[PDB]
Amino acid sequence: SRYFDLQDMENTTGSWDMYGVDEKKRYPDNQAKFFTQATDIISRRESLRALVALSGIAAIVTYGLKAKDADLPITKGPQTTGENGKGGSV
Amino acid sequence: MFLISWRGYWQELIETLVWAHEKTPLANLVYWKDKPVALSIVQARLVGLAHFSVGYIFTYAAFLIASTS
Amino acid sequence: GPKRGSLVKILRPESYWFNQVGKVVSVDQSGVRYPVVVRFENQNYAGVTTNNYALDEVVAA
Amino acid sequence: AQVISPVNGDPFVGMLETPVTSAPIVATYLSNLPAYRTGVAPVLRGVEIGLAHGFLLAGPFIKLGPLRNVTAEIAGSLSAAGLVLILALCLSIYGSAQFQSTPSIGVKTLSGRSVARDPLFSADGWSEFAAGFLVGGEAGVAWAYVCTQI
Amino acid sequence: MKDFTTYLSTAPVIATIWFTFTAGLLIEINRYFPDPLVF
Amino acid sequence: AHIVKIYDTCIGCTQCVRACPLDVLEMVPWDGCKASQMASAPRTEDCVGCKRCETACPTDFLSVRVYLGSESTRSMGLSY
Amino acid sequence: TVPTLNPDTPSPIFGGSTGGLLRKAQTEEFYVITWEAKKEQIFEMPTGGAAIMRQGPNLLKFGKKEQCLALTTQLRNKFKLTPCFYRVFPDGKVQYLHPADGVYPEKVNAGRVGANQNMRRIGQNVNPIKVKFSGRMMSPA
Amino acid sequence: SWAPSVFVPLTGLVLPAIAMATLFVYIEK
Amino acid sequence: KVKIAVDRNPVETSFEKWAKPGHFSRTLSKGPNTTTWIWNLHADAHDFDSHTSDLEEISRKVFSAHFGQLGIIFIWLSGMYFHGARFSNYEAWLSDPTHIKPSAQVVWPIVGQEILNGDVGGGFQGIQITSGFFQLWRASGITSELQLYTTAIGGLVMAAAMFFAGWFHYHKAAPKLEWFQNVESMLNHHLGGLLGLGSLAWAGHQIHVSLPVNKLLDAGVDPKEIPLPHDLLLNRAIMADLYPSFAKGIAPFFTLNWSEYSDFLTFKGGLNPVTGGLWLSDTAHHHVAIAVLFLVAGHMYRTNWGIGHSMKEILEAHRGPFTGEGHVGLYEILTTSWHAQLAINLALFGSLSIIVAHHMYAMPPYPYLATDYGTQLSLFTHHTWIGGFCIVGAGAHAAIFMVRDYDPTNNYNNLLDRVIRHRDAIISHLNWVCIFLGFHSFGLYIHNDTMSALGRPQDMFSDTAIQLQPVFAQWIQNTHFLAPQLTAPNALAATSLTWGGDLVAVGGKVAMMPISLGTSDFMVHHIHAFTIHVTVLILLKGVLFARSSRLIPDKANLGFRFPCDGPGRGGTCQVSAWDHVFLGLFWMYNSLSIVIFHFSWKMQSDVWGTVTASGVSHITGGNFAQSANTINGWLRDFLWAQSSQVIQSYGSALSAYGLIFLGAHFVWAFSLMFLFSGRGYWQELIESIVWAHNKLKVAPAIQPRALSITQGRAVGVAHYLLGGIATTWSFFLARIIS
Ligand SMILES: CC1=C(C/C=C(\C)CCC[C@H](C)CCC[C@H](C)CCCC(C)C)C(=O)c2ccccc2C1=O
Ligand code: SF4
Ligand code: SF4
Repeated sequence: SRYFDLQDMENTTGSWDMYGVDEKKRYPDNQAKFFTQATDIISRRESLRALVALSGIAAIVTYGLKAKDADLPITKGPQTTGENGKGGSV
Repeated sequence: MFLISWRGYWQELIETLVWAHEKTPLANLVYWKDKPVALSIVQARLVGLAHFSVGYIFTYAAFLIASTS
Repeated sequence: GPKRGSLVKILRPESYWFNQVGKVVSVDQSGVRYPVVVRFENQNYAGVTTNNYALDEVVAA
Repeated sequence: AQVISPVNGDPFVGMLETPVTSAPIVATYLSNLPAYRTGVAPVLRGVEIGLAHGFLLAGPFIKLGPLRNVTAEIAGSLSAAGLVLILALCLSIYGSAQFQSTPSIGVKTLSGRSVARDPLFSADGWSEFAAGFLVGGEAGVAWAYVCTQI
Repeated sequence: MKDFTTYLSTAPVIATIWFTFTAGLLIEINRYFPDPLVF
Repeated sequence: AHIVKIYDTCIGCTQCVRACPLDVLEMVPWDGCKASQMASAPRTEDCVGCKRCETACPTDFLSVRVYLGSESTRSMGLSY
Repeated sequence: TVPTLNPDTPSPIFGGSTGGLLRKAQTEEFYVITWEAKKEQIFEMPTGGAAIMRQGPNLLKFGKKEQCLALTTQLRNKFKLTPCFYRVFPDGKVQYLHPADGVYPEKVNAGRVGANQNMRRIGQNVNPIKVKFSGRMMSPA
Repeated sequence: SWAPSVFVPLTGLVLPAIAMATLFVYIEK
Repeated sequence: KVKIAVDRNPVETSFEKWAKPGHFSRTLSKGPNTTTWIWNLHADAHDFDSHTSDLEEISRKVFSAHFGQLGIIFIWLSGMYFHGARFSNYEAWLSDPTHIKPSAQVVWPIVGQEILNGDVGGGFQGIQITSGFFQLWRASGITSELQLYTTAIGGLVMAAAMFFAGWFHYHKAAPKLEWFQNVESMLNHHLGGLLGLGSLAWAGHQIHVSLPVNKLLDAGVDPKEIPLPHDLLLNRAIMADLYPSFAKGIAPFFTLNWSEYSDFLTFKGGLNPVTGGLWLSDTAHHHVAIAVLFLVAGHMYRTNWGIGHSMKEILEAHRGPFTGEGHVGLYEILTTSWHAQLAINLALFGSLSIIVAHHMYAMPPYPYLATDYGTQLSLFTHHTWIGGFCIVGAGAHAAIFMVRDYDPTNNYNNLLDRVIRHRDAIISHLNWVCIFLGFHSFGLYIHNDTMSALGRPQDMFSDTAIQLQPVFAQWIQNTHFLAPQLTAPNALAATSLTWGGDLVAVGGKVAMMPISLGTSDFMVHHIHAFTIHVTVLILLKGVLFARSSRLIPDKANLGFRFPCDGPGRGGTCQVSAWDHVFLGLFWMYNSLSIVIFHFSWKMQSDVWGTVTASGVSHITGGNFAQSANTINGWLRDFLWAQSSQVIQSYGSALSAYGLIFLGAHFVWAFSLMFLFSGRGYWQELIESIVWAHNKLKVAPAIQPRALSITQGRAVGVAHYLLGGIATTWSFFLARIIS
């Protein structure tokens, strides 16, 4: 009934994995193979800063540059004649 | 806010938040590199002053221009 | 040192009573550096009416 | 008998084991989720988490958006595909800083024996998660607008 | 009443017995000489 | 960590050691003062800089000084 | 004279509080306090809560040395007892702290040479132009 | 509409996006 | 054995201690060295716990202090009556309520102040009052001034008696600790005598004086011509004539034939159509029931006979699984700590004063109350405030208990212990919920402002575009108007017209009408709930960690009231419980300020106004629902537009409100000097000034010192509140009167 042990250096402070059960794969034989092979080329961390950044800008610069009333009210532009100012201006 | 209320409140606020994070599951799996701390006194001093001045300037500017125009 | 109860000006510039008057309580006859124990009527910020000074940091006037 | 008790015996650890936290259930459900699993390689976890948020982000940007009163679901589609790719920057950049030399977790289980450390926290760890959050996210977004639209 | 008079000669009491005097004086003078911008 | 110094105007009344919350100061023998003792700061890596020590000093001017310096995990009062 | 041995002894009665240990105790330095309580009497938990002391040797677990010296001064003043206390590291090492030389720091003990002790009046410091072109401060001269 | 369709959203997002990214890594590491 | 215990002549009654300022503490008794002394002696004047450790002496001090308070309050009540008798329009007001403005203050003719005596009616020149006394007086059946004079003289005597009482029960016959601890007896006597016999005897006044005199006045007969209220007693022929059931006397009472008293003891509800106030008959029956309830309630607790509950028993009984030992130990605490009791009592009083404001808002209980918009706005704002303050005070003292009285060794308590053991979860969750609330309330207004600025009204949060309907509230309103039919059959109309229909109006003005609830109301309520949650965050954090935290474990030793513990630990500014109360006051002010603004705009836009050809013109034309959805709408449609009458109040009777308008801004801004700065600057300033004095041999002996950090904060918050509140005060009253 003593929580004070120098040899037991991990139980002491309370670094207990609260719900970290060490169970087997419940994940399927056919499906785990579908999604290992499919998500193995994008795996590497260096490739993400090359793909996600540059292809992500290519996602903004595509759906960003593609200019009419159909989708937004600015590329629509002014569809009426200019209004009169305060100092008799155009 | 930054001028009137000072550190001790905010740090203890943070003090409970930093416990709160560390025994929140799923979120547990994320931890900070840089320990979260309250801004200094001198920091609070500057940050108040800055907000105050910016607000001053911008408010007047909007008034000055909109009224004169 | 100065005679006990004599009115003495302080000449230590970093004192709260600098160029001010105090009375000598007792000058310790030993090898101590600040023997001249002075007591004043008015306190400092730190709620203290008394301090110790050296023989070159007093002048009986 | 007290419903609430000290943490796995120790009363001098910052926590209280309520029937909310520790119980017969909750300890079985949270382990069933992708992230908390210990024995699995770091590829399949990220996909099971990453996909899910692609559907939580998908519903939203359809019905509340600017083109809610009309391209309403095409509008909501790739916008859910976005918070995916930014999370991938956030999670790739989160990873870029932290891990320089070896892992760091509570090594043991509740039983207390020195179990092998997880790859959840490592140099090659968060990479495959950050990849899982991408391939899961981007693909997982597409199926909230192949089912609601197409 | 040595004690009672020392209290009446306390700071907050004197101030008040002084201010009702120099207030009245200025209200009084503004009555019989109303509205001055000279003298 | 913070710097803490004791100057020779110390009387050795011991209030600054007795006041500290983190045990930075101690009393040592000396030959300068009526009390035959002086204050010392051998543990400034544990110093927080809360300035109780200064508030406790009777000397004029104070014979303990705390110069707030480079800040470490202990000096920032962290338990997390 | 010898510093304290570091044995296993039972901590006093406590239902548990949220104020206690966290990630810092696991990957940084946590702190341990030791003393011999005579009877079972209650004490204020410095990280919040009521807690009953037990007879014989009692040890507590804290993550900051203030939480020791708040308690120790609460154990030393109230109950009139005398506790020792020292650090811990996460690889299994210990640092004996207090009382460092058996004697508590307020009353004098031989063999504790003076550190950071300037031997002049403070106004006999030099002006901070005379400490540029360095990595030095205004007091150390 | 040619120029400001490109340069506004790049200055709005793509400049702060990689700035907050590459300055974060400068801070922590 | 509950019994009368007293000490005989504990303190002599000469002026020996008057002449010695700061006698009460050994520290201050030594006299002043510095000017700080002066402040300290006023700061700690009533802080009896730090003076002495003896609970007896403290206990004797506290109520004698309360007899003094009650004396003062009587003298105050005496004041209003006398002026209402001597310097008022009331008789003129008792003859044409609609066309006379209530006034009970006259200015003297000097220094142009004469202009303040405004055209208030009845041939009288003066200041229009908004206290609501004139309606009280009509409700009490007061008909002539003489009566007001006599009530005034009585209050003065009562003031004398209370002052006597307070000297007595300290200097001749001071009760013993035992005494003060008779909680069961105190509770029983206060419930049954004070409240019970109070509302009973009042109900006597109402049934014998109020009800008859009111009917004759509402009939329209000249008040001078109305019979005097004692002749109603000795000639019941007049009472029989007014309500028939008096013929049968007190026989129906004893015989349980109470249904015959349905003449004057009703349950009709709604408003009296001729006066715009609740039926006095409903009120008489209300007080009659309430008296019985309280009377029987006051016989719960055990005293000098076996029968009755013991507080400690009920407390020790109530325990369960999650809490451990539960309520155990609480009795002993709440019989030994004044602070704890003060903490409880302030929370519930405060809550009470706010519910009083609302219930007085929704159910005007006095004649011609509803139609005196000045009075109604004044009373609701007032009572909403004092409540505000009292609630913050509850928090303050709770913390003071937590620091000074809590001792687990001597007076253990587990509920408290368990609360302490998980404080981190509580505060963290409150933090979360508050950020939530802040975003989803303020954020909505910012969103609206942005959409409105960007030309997108169809995307706004509003009845027109976005709908956020208060479905629950509408349900409850639905249930309230249909209740008189189904769930409360004997009730004729609704409790209030703001739920039901039937728009009742008096003198061409709207007394009350159904209040519509839309998106704008959805908004403001959630703002409130945000503000309250933040205030609770600050104050609860303050009380729970008053003793210790992760930063300062030994905070408990440092005190309740103290500035800091230095620049160490990174910096520890505002760690104390006091500082929490400090910041709590600002958020409270914030919350309460939006409530009363909510109230005023709501009332002028959706409720109040004039009644034309089968139709209604509101004061601000129902702009609320469309304007209060954006910050710009408050800025312009409320603040800017409404401030019109205050800003041009010059040259009129209302000019004092313009002066106070500016003065309150002054004092508000003036607070910021104290709040933004620190005494380090000020002390050095003072060094130079002191030089200047010494140079001319005019230095004071009492060494001039800058205020403490704490005093700087106190002065700051005080001037901040006073400025803010006084500005809103000058605003509303000039606005609503003009
Ligand atoms: C100005 C200022 C001061 C200095 C201001 C002081 C000391 C206020 C007190 C001044 C008054 C005028 C002194 C009271 C004098 C007596 C009433 C007697 C006067 C004699 C007759 C005229 C009645 C502080 O002490 C301070 C402290 C902390 C934060 C901010 C500030 C701050 O802003
Ligand atoms: S306080 Fe000043 S004097 Fe007393 S010991 Fe520490 S240093 Fe020497
Ligand atoms: S500063 Fe606070 S901690 Fe650092 S030494 Fe002086 S007292 Fe001990």
